[PDB]
Amino acid sequence: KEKKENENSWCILEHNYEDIAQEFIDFIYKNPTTYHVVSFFAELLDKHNFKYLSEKSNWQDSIGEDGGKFYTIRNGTNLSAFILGKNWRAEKGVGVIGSHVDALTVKLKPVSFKDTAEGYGRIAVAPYGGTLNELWLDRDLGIGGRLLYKKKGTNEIKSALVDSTPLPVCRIPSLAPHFGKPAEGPFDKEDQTIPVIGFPTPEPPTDDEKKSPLFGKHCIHLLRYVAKLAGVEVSELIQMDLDLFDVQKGTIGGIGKHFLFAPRLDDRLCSFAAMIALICYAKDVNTEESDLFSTVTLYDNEEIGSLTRQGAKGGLLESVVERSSSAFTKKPVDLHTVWANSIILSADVNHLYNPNFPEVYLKNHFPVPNVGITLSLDPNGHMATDVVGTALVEELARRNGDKVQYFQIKNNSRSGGTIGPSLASQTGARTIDLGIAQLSMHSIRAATGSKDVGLGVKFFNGFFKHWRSVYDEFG
Amino acid sequence: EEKEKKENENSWCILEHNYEDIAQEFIDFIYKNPTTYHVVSFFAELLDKHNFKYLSEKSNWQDSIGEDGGKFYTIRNGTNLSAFILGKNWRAEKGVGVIGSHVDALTVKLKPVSFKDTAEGYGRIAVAPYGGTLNELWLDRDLGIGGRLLYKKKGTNEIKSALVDSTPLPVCRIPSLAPHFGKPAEGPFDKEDQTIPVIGFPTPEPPTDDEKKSPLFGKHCIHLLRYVAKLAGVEVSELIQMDLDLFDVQKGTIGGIGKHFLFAPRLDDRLCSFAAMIALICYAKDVNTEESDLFSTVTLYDNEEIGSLTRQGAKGGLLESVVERSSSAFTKKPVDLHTVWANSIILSADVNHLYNPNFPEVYLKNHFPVPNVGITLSLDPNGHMATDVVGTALVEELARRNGDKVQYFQIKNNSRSGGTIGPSLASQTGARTIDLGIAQLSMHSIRAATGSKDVGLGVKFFNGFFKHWRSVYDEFG
Amino acid sequence: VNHLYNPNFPEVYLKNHFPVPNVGITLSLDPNGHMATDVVGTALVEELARRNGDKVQYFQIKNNSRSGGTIGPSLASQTGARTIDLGIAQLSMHSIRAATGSKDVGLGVKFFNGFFKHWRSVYDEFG
Ligand SMILES: C[As](C)(=O)[O-]
Ligand SMILES: C[As](C)(=O)[O-]
Ligand SMILES: C[As](C)(=O)[O-]
Ligand SMILES: C[As](C)(=O)[O-]
Ligand SMILES: C[As](C)(=O)[O-]
Ligand SMILES: [Zn+2]
Ligand SMILES: [Zn+2]
Ligand SMILES: [Zn+2]
Ligand SMILES: [Zn+2]
Repeated sequence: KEKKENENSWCILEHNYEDIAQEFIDFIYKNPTTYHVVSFFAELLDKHNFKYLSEKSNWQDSIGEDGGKFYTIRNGTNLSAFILGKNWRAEKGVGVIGSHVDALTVKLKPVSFKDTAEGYGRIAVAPYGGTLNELWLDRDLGIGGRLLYKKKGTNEIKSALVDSTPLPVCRIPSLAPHFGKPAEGPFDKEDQTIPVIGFPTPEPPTDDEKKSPLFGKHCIHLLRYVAKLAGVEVSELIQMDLDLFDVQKGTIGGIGKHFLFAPRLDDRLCSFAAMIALICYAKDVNTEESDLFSTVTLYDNEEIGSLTRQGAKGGLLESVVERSSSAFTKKPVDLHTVWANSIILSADVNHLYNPNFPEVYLKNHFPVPNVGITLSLDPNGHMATDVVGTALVEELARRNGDKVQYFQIKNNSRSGGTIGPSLASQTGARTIDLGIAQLSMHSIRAATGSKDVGLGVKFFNGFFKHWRSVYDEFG
Repeated sequence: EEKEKKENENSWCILEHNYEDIAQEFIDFIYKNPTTYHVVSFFAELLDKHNFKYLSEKSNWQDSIGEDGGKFYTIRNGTNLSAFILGKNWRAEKGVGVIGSHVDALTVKLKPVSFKDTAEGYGRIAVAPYGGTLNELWLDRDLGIGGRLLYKKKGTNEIKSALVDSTPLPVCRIPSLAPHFGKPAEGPFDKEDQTIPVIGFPTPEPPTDDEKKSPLFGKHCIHLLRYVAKLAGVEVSELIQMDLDLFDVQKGTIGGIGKHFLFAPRLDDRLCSFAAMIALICYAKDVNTEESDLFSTVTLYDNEEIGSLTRQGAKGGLLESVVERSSSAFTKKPVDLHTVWANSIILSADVNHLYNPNFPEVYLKNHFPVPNVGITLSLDPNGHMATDVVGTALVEELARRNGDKVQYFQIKNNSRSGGTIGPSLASQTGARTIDLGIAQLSMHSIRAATGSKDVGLGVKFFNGFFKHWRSVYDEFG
Repeated sequence: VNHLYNPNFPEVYLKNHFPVPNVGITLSLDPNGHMATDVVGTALVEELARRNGDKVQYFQIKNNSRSGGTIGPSLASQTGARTIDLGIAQLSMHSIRAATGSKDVGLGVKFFNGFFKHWRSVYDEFG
């Protein structure tokens, strides 16, 4: 009864879109940084019997003839989960959803220390992508991310995740418009959009605290705070990679509750939907009987162009498929044949029609809320989508009872790029760019349809179930 | 029971050095009372609980105030409130101790006709800015709806009003354009065509014959009228008119790594209004009006953000009216109001500007305040503030006596100043008027900041003002 | 090579994130992908330096400035391996005649020699 109720809410089997929307909101709120997001999905995969495999060891002794359910992680921010059926062969190919788990944020600088300014404590930070604009002003900002530490009297460097939520430790204060021209944006990202962390009154550093490699690089108040959050000493902190982020919890909104308002939708929205879809699909997959290879791979650094080891161009997908297939058959695998028979969904959020800016949306080529997944189409290589991929997705949706929408830019407009073209050329596999549409992409707080999380999960679940069968129609 | 009563006084009136509780009450106050109508209603109910008697403006007060004086208040337009305490031994020569503040805040109003046609299925509402809103700070914020409905129950000729509030439901949002689209996504944005709140995306009941009998049918979307009617507990047909705000529903919070800050919407000037009213109530607890020789008031105005020239603003004269009517009813003999006002002190209590360390070039050295220190005097030699040398000296003397700290704000010579009600009240009364307030960051933002101790420190200062202004002003004679 | 502080152009250098002459190797840090350096790489080099007796400096651009890109991101992407962008800092990069510290060549050799001797042992502490 409880297991049947959980399957209905998570996998939208009983037509319940409210619960999955709430779980997405909870997920975003409880996992503010990329590190937290990858850790969330790792814990989720563990609970559904996926086995963690380390990149640093050869997989031949871990994967055998029976295949199974597995995942791996690179850099703590790039994760690939996969299901390998016992009866898989090269000609079956791979069914891939590729998304990104990085989101626009603000990073503490390597030295965050700033002199007090008339008593005000501030921290030196840097934008990750196009942040530190007017939308980041006057927002409640928490602090969180990865601390590296070394326990006193040991040599090993370990990792801890920290999160100030619900405490907003800082805020970037707008200047009152009373002052005139100085209060008009845009504002200088180095000199003007600086987080204000406190205003301390009249303990100084102890001799132990000074033994920290981070002493002098960050304010002692800050060091003590993150040390307390992680349950370690200040002296033990060696380094850190911390974000500032909006601590305003997401919510269902609109007068008819048609919307979901939440931070960091790009692209944790599709990443969540694809991952939940994989878990739902995996519940009814017996890997002893399956002839398929399925994966969701989640990348870092897409917002800065994907050219890092943990981004799409770093090749985790390709490595996973090569290592899995070599261990699985213990014999030479034709990876060119594998990728020639594969489909990659490059699942990245696209743009909902904004009725206040009709002039930038292409007629007949914009999505609306609460309908279904949106294909991203572009004739100049910004998206990897082609005629066969469009037809495949439309065929798949007709079979599974999903609706499909279009996005394409106006000829006089401008397009962003996704990981899709990178994945397509790296593998040689047909790649389809699509995703869950949203308003206000790259704002500190964005919006999508309240049913779109659930509709997304339904479509991706349908993909894993039927992509192979549908693609065989084209052969 | 008795210990809880002592602990309650200690929290609200900061008698045990407890600044955290009063900071939370302020946050709760802002969150639960999003519109000017709610704020005045909150204070009206607070005043009732501490034995202030409501007096209608519409009737003469000669029968309601007698020789013993007492604790009273009145309301104009539901948005302009004056509470006062009149002593049995008050005379014209004692004057009046006034704190004047404003309860209006920058907001977004629904237009008289909010109805917009659906735009590719999107529901939107037609709105207008109240003061300098509908800018980039208003984009991508969770907006609730609330304010005053006017209604007429079926089978009656009584027009009555109800306050409504969607909180916690954000019914709409003003969506920014993604920067991917380029130049169209760069601000500033047109306040009529571009910053329009998106309220829904409905899917496929039509209006009934009874709903069509509403005066507001056709003026607002049927979904909206249904919603506000359900909140008010009335029928759509009964709705006569409405005056509704859009506002940030994000609840305020204590913040900063050492909890030195308070982040909240609509601080200008509900921050000083709250602190002054609580100070009045705290002071009032230990005042026997049968023995007191004082006349004390907090008067809260509307429309200060639009220049105060309305009947419910400072230029409408509620203060002057209250003092004239009360004193006439009190003595039942000729009161010389010119002597009254010549012996009075008016604190024009309005928030001023905390030093912002990221814009040092706009703050005057030695003339800016910092958080968690105390009240800030607003000084200006060109008439933007009413503060003069004697008023500065009075406040500094008051503070030294009561153990408060005082800060300064004045603009740089190459900068520009806001204007408060202070000059208006000074001119209208002829009384010495002192502009001061609790300083804040990001005034006119949708979400501002002040110090976490500053609510309590304001209450403390204003309480000392009521206790000691008369004695201190007597030093200057 | 990365950029030594030029005292005639203070306005383009980020406080606490510039190197000076004759101290040691300089880490190139950038949160927008111009360099491959990450938090673990930073900690590795600092650990390695502490063990070998080398000094480490930082370079990162101001938020309102501009960055060059190195081969680092390419090598990290092509291999999948953790990559650390660093170098010996110089003045007047891309001039026909540039400048560095007179000790910096030797200090560079000493640091790189320490890397080959000890990188495996130090990186094992992160495992
Ligand atoms: C004119 As400015 C740099 O204060 O936005
Ligand atoms: C670089 As993108 C398509 O995630 O805005
Ligand atoms: C460039 As515009 C008028 O869309 O802010
Ligand atoms: C017009 As004002 C002094 O309340 O910003
Ligand atoms: C392209 As370069 C970092 O060698 O100046
Ligand atoms: Zn993006
Ligand atoms: Zn994206
Ligand atoms: Zn104002
Ligand atoms: Zn004001």
